[PDB]
Amino acid sequence: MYTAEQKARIKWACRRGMLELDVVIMPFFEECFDSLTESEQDDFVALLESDDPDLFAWVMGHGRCENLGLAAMVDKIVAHNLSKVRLEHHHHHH
Repeated sequence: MYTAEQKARIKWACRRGMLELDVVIMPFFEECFDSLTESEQDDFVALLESDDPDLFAWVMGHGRCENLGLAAMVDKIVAHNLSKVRLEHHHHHH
């Protein structure tokens, strides 16, 4: 299940012009990988070759994602972020 080779593809893809996305993927994958199955990971890696405009809006709480396969892993990401927000809040907006 999965390869370090595949992980390298992720490393190149998370690198956007905004650090917020890269920082919630690079070390988060280390943790979330334990909770992510190949089926989830496939759809995740499929996304990584593009950007996440609508998905970014899910993080801001105003997005649209019809394929809940994508939204599923986003929800799993958000759940981890929520504890940061409740702890010492966040920096981006509010």
